[PDB]
Amino acid sequence: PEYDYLFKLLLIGDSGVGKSCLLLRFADDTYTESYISTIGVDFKIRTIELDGKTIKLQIWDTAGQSSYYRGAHGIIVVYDVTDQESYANVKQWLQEIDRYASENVNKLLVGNKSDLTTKKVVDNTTAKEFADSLGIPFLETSAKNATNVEQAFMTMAAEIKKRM
Amino acid sequence: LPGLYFLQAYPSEEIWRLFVDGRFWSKENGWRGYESREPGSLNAALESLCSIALQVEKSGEEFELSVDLIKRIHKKSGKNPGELRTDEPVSFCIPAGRASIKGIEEFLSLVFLTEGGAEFGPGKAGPFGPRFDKNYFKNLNPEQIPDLAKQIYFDMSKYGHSNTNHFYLAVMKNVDVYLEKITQSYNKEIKTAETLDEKLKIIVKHIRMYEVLHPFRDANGRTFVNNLLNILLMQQGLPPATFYEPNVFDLYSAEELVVVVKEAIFNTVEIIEQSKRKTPITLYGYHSSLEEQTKFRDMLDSPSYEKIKHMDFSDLNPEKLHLKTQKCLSSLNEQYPLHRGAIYLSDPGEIKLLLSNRNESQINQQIEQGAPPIYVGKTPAHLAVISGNMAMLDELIAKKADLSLQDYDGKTALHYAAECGNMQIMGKILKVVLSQEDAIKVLNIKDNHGKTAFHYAAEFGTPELISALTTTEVIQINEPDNSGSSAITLAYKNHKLKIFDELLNSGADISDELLDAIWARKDKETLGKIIAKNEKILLNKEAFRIAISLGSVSLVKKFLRAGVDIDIPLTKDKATPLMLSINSGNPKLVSYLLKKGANTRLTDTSGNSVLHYVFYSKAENREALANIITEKDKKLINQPNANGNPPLYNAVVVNDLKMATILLEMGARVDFEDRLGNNILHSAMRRCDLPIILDIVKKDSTLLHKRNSERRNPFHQALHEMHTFPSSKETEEIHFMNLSDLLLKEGVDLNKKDIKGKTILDIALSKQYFHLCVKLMKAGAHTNI
Ligand SMILES: Nc1nc2c(ncn2[C@@H]2O[C@H](COP(=O)(O)OP(=O)(O)O)[C@@H](O)[C@H]2O)c(=O)[nH]1
Ligand SMILES: [Mg+2]
Repeated sequence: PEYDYLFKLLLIGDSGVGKSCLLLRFADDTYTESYISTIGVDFKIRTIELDGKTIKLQIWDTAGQSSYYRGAHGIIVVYDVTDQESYANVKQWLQEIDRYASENVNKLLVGNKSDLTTKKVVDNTTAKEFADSLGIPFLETSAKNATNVEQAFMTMAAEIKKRM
Repeated sequence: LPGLYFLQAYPSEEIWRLFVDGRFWSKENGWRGYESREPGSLNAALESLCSIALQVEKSGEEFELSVDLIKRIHKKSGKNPGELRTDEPVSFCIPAGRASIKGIEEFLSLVFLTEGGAEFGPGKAGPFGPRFDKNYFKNLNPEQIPDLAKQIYFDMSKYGHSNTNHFYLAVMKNVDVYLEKITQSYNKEIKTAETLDEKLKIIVKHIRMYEVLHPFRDANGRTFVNNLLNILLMQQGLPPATFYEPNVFDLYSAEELVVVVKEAIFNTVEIIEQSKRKTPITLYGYHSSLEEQTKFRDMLDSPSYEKIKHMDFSDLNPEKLHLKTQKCLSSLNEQYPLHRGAIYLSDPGEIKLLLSNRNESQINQQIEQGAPPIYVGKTPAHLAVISGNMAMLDELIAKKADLSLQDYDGKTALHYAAECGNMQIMGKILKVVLSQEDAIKVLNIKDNHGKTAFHYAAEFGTPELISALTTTEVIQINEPDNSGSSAITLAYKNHKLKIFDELLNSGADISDELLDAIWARKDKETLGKIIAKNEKILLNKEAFRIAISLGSVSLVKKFLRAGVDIDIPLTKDKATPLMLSINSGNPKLVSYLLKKGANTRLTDTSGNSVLHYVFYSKAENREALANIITEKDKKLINQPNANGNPPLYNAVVVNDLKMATILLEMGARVDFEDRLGNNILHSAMRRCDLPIILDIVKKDSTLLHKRNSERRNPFHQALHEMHTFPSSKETEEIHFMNLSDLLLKEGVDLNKKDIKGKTILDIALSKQYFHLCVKLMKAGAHTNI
């Protein structure tokens, strides 16, 4: 195989923010309005060439229900911009990586559903202010528009490459 | 040193049973399931027990329990493995059915759990570790413990007997200390050991605490129970332990575990004794078909065992061993011999004798908690039905044994008769059930999973069985379980086709939940059978969706034959059929809907045209779809009123230049701008990452700075926050080919932030200076204020 890094990534956040929609838009480069559940595949893979170096990304999606979920090199904490409660629970998600994962692990805050501008509750700068207080990179994304989806995973790939 | 004659004597054909749990054999076709799970894992686990067997015999030296061996056995099991745990959280779920009131009292009584601060109590699962509603270890009064034991068993049980409300995280400090003060404490009491049985009590009491500590990252069970316990058993001339449920060493009392082991001991002896008889073997309702038996021997491998088969044990006399085993296996008979009868007995003469003059309170006795986990809650009927002991079932039916009764799980005799899928024992049950007055009731009993007798028969069994269940005229075919899965729905998910066809042919009302399962597998044909056999499910919106999304032109044709509007909104976001036809599937479908006169000029909840939906499809099929749809309409300029940017924007942010170009080539206008004031360039600033387009777009129109972030370049640097060092030469290089263009168009160079930041302060903060900072300053760009 001999592929440069083979990173393990993990999308976690309140059920509905679009962890699945994000992954399929990154992996299969598609978007469907419903959730297929990909017959509980439980993960997705994509190989990306960053800094003239071919990197494989093993990306795991959080479901509703042998402890493989600690293995991740990076965790993308997702929230819904159109759901205040989904951003409020981000704090508890950030302290559930402080417990059951290495503090060396690379974090990234993603505000999904950026395209629903008409129904936006969570403020850009408020989230950035919060994300920059903890020294975490922050990006807003739309799995629908596909806006910043590549950039979201590219920054996370680069953020760990640096430290790793 | 250790006897281990039993292992050699153990029939080499069927020695798989030492490492596979008895609760699987019935449903998982013996070892198949364990092979399917992890192939050659039992071959390594058998190797791990037989490679340690050779290493504890050649050593000699009256070998005592060593920590360096307790590690070695985990190295045979397979961040590094075979190493002790240290500040690594490892938790797990344990049900009420693997617990006892006295076992809880022993679990809470262990101070080293309370001191170590091991999270225990109820709560739901999390992606990494558990999340607890209460913790029973923080501030625990050891005078509350006895009433608290029952109180938590009531909580564990009232949620479900085989379900889990209660998780347990192990102590994450002093692992190497606690393990050593037990390993020593075992060598301390094996000395004190006076009675032959008293030896068996300290072994389990020690291997319990070993299991409760949960040091090793993984494989705490296979190392401490399937291996270590056997070694300790084999050493005192007791056989290996062939368990049904060996995962009770968490919340089962020390004395209660002696029973579980003695049972597993008796189980092994039974395999040995039956193999000599040359009688067919059927324990925990598992028949061995010649196919499975013959397919094993050529796939057996595991040679470290093969050498302790071709080994001489003539020096030791076996009959000195037999008289020793019977001493501890004479205790099992007295307590619940009817239930144990249902598991092991065959001879009707012996069965009839046992049941001779049994009272109605004794014949319908549900074993209470504390007893081994298989028995707890079960009438002898239940066990008789489970293990397929028709001989025992006949004599219990002859005593008019109550079959309406249900175990702690909520399953009746009829439930297990369906689940285990024996039509012959199911037959004997029905005849008795129909005789009762409340038979219509008895039949329609739900377990704690909600699933009726019929639901289990659909998920597992044959159409002839289902026929013998429907002939009754229960007419509760349509009812769902607690999960909301109908009889036919469960049947579909588990690929029970001939059953599913019989339930479909029977015309069971279709459930929305099933159509979503058909979507996951993308099963076009089964929907084709459903729409054919039902032939009024074409009104169903969600059935038309799955037909449009992946389904053939043929499937969709049938829905327009039925005749429902071609522009009916049929998702949350009010998507059209035509819109959903683009997302994925055959472009022949798109062209058909357009032929049928499908309205091109509609907008979903978010205002996105049909041509927007092209860019929700994989980039391969994007080019064809865009051409097919623009042939009919040629209104691509149409855009989400919500934002106000057309597909050219969609094309930029997916980085699909091929579409971004073809669309501009199609004379796509560049007048547009989102509500927040951003132009196409604002998007094509960095995302496009190619100057060829940027040249051709700037040729058309003038860019305009908006939302206090000038043009694209000004906002470019505000969006590159990380500025990765390896690509920082590439990042200060793209802006070269960007700016030598901008300088032509005399960018005003205003403030480029709402906090007074500008192009020169940002680039200075960005540390991309080497290129820009000077080239801006030369170009006359004002320094930061
Ligand atoms: N408008 C809009 N809806 C989205 C977006 N991402 C996800 N959704 C919606 O979220 C729902 C479920 O998404 P899913 O990925 O399953 O969420 P998860 O529970 O986090 O996996 C879908 O029905 C989508 O309509 C987005 O970028 N824009
Ligand atoms: Mg999901």
